[PDB]
Amino acid sequence: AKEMKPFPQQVNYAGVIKPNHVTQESLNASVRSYYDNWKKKYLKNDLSSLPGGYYVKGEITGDADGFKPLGTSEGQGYGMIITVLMAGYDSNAQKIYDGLFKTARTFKSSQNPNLMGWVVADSKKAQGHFDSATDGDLDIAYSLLLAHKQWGSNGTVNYLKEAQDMITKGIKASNVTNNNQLNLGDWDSKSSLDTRPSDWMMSHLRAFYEFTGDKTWLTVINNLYDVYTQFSNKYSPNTGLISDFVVKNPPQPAPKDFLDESEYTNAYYYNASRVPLRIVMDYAMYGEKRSKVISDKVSSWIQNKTNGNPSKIVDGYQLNGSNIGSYPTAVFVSPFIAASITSSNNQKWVNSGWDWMKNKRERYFSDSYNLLTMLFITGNWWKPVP
Repeated sequence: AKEMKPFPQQVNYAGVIKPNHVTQESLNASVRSYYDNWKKKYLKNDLSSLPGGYYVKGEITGDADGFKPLGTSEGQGYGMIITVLMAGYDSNAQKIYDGLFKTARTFKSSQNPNLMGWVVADSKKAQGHFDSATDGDLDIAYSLLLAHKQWGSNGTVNYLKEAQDMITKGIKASNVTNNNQLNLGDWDSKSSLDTRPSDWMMSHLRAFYEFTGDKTWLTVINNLYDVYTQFSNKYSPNTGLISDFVVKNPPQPAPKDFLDESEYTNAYYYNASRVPLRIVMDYAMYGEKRSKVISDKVSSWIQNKTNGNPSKIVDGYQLNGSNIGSYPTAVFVSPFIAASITSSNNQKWVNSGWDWMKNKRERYFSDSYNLLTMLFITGNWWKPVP
């Protein structure tokens, strides 16, 4: 109710193309439909330890210090952005969003209280028990800026103030490093050189700058672009890809089994699969030329690699382009499609990719990121401006 940016905003960002063999109404309809399916399967509000609290059902993870993980802050972030964007279509959007925010603040980090602990577990003891994960807080904080522009901050929750506190007292204080990179979480060092590229949400950082006036975010953006290029020119000169995790300076791929996540932490794997969308959005929304450069390189490589067939994309690649994965999943495919929207000569590829993703349902991770990608490439992810 009282949406100032009701769905569908269907914006047309300069220099970018959208799938064009279907109408905008068809694009919007595909998104509405995907959302209803996503919401029904993943949006939850059954926490005995937190009535009125919402979260996004993640995959059956391992033992989280004895607790049973139901979701993560990263899922919380995806859900919160999705929810605010669908406001206008989903009449219960603000109620759901405030419920997601309730969970995010109740399950605050055990280190920096202005951030969210990365695990959602149905227990009072788990509330304020876990430390943070940088990407979760980045999406959550960003969602608060969207909420502010969507409903204003005069109601029950002061979206803008909450955003500013989270951005400055949380993310900047604990995650922005001394050499202006982004560390892995509030448990990580202020001088840490360990970083996760999928955390380089350039377009999010632009908004942070615009809503706080803190130039710190601009210097972080510029440094990260420098780091990306320095990294790629040496380790991915023919693909433009980046690894799940990056370490040291000059930046280099993290070793295998980094943080015990997987043996491919040194390559373009599940964490990195999200990077193409995070980067391209900066060019689309703010016209950053460095974003278009990085996007076109990756886009052209993947197109040639699959001979223009998105169904040939696999879930994982070595930095030199050699296959690691074996099948097409949305978290990998969709971002590759989004990274292709800055060049009009990729229209057919964008059309084929859209057809592949629009109704692709599989699991929490791919589905959630696919919806975010779909929202963006259809012009329904508008940008918050003061």
